[PDB]
Amino acid sequence: MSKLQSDAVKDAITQIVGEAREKKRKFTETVELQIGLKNYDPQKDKRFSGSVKLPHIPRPKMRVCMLGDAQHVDQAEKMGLDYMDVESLKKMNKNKKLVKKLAKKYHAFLASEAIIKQIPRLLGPGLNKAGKFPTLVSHQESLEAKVNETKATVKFQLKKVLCMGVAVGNLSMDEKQIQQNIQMSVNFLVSLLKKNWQNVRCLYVKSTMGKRVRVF
Amino acid sequence: VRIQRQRRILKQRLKVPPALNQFTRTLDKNLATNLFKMLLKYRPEDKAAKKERLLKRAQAEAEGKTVEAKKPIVVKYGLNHVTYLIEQSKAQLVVIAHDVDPIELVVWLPALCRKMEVPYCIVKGKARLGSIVHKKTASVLCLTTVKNEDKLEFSKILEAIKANFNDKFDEVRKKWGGGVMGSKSQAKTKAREKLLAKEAAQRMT
Amino acid sequence: GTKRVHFVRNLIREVAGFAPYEKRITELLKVGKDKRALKVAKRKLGTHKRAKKKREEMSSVLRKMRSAGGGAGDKKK
Amino acid sequence: MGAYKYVSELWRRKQSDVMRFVQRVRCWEYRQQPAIVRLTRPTRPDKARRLGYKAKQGYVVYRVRVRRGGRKRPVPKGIVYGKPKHQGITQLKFQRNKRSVAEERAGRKLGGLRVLNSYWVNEDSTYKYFEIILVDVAHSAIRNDPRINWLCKPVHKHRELRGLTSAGKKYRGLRGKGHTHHKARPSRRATWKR
RNA sequence: GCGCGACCCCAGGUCAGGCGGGACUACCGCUGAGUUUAAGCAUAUAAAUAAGCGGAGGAGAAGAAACUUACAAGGAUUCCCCUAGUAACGGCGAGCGAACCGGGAGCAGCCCAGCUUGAGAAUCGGGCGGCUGUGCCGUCCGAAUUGUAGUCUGGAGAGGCG
RNA sequence: GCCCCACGAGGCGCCGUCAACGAGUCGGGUUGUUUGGGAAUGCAGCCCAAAUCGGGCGGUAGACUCCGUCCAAGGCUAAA
RNA sequence: GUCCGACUUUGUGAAAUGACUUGAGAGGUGUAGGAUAAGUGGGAGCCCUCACGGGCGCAAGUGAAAUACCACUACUUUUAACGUUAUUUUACUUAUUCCGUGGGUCGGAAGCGGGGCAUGCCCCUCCUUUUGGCUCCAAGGCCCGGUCUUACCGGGCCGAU
Repeated sequence: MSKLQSDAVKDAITQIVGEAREKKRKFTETVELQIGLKNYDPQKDKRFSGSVKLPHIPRPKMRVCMLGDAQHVDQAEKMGLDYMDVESLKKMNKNKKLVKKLAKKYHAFLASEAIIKQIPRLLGPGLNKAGKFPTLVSHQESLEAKVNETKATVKFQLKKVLCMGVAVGNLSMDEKQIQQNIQMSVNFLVSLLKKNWQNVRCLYVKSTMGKRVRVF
Repeated sequence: VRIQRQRRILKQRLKVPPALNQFTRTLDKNLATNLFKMLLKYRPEDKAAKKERLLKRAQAEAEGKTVEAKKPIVVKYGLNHVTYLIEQSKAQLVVIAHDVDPIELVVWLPALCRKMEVPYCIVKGKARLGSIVHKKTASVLCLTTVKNEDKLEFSKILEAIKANFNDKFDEVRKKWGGGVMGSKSQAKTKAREKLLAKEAAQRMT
Repeated sequence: GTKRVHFVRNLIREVAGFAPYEKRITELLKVGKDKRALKVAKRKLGTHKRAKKKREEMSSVLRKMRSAGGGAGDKKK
Repeated sequence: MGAYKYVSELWRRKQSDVMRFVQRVRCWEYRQQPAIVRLTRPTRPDKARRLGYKAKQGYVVYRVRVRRGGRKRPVPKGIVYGKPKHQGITQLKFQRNKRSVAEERAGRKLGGLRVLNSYWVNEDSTYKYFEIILVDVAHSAIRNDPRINWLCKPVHKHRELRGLTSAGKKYRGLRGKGHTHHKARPSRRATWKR
């Protein structure tokens, strides 16, 4: 009945449903899951037609998020400030193998000698660090602080779905709705000229256990 | 004679818009006649009657020195006058003619009343309404006020329209045109009868 | 039932708004009929396909006249 | 105002609703009837009054029937002697609008009355229909009404045939007001193309 | 049936009155050639002229901006001066081809429709009587609420207060 | 020279709520005619077809953003 | 001029057959990998329950990516809804069109005859009829009559559904 109840085509408001107090009803989870935002973007396969950015979300996710970082020297010291488990360049082989339990991936410039070995493997879940998805910087401490706080990566997918975390279900409703709204602004800014009729064509909010409801 | 007969028939044949054919579903004869009995009191002045009244008032006020007459209560009539009363919500009930040669004129009248949620009624006979006013076409007449004595039976009239249209807005023809044609009805009966005989005989034997 | 899907009054508000937007755009950018044909593709394509084609039919105009004429009556007050 | 506002709004939408329904039936009746039908009621009471209507004796509304189509230039299959740039019968169009043509033809028959203005009351596919305002000069009520006493004036005698009517202005290029319209204003023959 | 009023539509050698034709110099519309010119000739030129047709007056048309402009903005309409023999258009050939501004002449401004007489069609025609009569008054029929009388007309205006 | 037409109606000053502003017309396409008017000068036929915090105009077609300028689709009116 | 098409003209709808909104389904087809690894948010939890314990991740294996769960989502492919929209075919009476008249005897039902069909209970679901016939006359006074108001005078109805 979860599928049946919701009407996709009608345009609900952000306050009423989706990123709201209503989300808490869909939340039964033992852990705080991140709730994510979907958008159906008229778009093409190409990178430049892609909607890609990293924005910093105004209000926190209130989540510690594990990035996978293997680094060396002073970069490794900086890593420890905002990440659970400091790793050396030797240890990156575990991530390379199969293990990919991380929201987004970051490496240092210093580390980049070693990272080239891993590079086919990391690409597949799309978690991979890139200069394209700025996660390679000398300012290692500053960036690790930001991602932990609630800096997110935005990347267009293979079937033109767009994504970013927009809260955890546990947060108050006021926090959740503004976190949705920042993404929408970024989508319009980044969007290519070539794209036709409304870049946010559809916007859905979901929970993993719950159903989705369209919000505009 | 040729054109006048065709006009009613052709109303059926062409698809009739949502505003029309809400008409033709008219107030009952019993309801209509008792309405007119209330209006017997309220009847507007004749040419002679108005002129006569001026002489009476002029004499009374000048010589007698009496303060002015009581406020007159009559039906208000004429298109532009009555429609304004619907907007202001002064009119309690308006009685609308079924007829009227520019049909564009009179489609607005129940439409506006329904929109503003003022009760209205459609009665047959533009002439019948006109007789009361002692003129020609009234088209519409209405009661903005009623006497306390008339008030009880006036309630029945208000109920009357929502006792033939206590309904949502039936917007008649979906696509339909026709209404049944004399030749076609006879043809249809013959065709139906042949089909029915065949169908029945397959089941039977 | 359907035509979009689900509700009456909620649906009407959106659909009622869409039609004069299209009318103003066509008038103020000339052309008319053939520019509408291009325009429909560059539109949402649910209500809009049916609604735009309806403008070149009737649209639903007696209903429109009651609202617009009533609003015109409130443009005198 | 009242229904005046509603009927105006209906008549915008020729192809739709009450406007199509009622008038489609009525134009079929008009074909059966002659090209002279005097009527005592205005079809459009809104646009009667926006072209000058006082209901009062001497005022009449009348229906005119003038065909749809192009132009007819006499002697086809015996076609004109001249260079082929002026060879054409149906290619050519009148430069009069048909609103004015209705006035000229109506005024020809009703020479004892004078055209004020005219308006459109639809068409079929081979006839175009107009209702024309004519108001007597010879009746007393017009003279003793100060809002229409200008008509009585001998200058306005047969003004339709001289194209000084509302319809006659529009086809004469007096539709505009300034530049571009400039070669129409007080006459096309004003400078006389010197 | 007969439907008082009336509705809708006919008829009077009908009551009081009105139209045609002329003039057509000049004027206002309509409609419309070719000779000619291009040394030929069709596009073009002649010409939005001649012929054809209708209609008024002593003048007529026009007429108070859905204008011109691009300014410390001009300001209904007409005609003259100028722009102009020019922008433009044109087998870019022959030729064709005006306006805006500027100056002068003359000057003049307005009412209906679209917000309410609703304490009442207050309005109007006709007959009739009287009258000092392009009219006025009484009286009676009739016209007209599918709207007369009307504030008000975009420069505005309706309310209110003084 | 006789009635003063005034306590009416309108005008002026100030204040409010409004501002009703004319459709097969606008506008456009196409065709013919006409224009110096040139991706259409005016005009007409046919075809399509509006809106009223709106509309039209702005001498090169078009979208975009501005700015400026009037208020049609009713009507009268001397003089030069 | 003629021919041909489109549009107005033009009202009514059948079903075929293209297609669009949504809504609901059977499924999910690129190398190795059995295969839903088609691709997405999301992901240490989803679900039944909880002494406990399981489906699927967790693991196993491959590789660019690994699999739970709730929407959803190309592509293979289909169905109700309101109809929407487009091709053609086909049919009705109101536009238009043709023709018939000093608009005549139309149509439908039933009177009255009577027949054929299974003629059966009449036989409806049907077919002929329905005041005139050889016989160069003739058919006109809506007719005599019957009947009622109505003294006669004079008027109706019927005769002739």
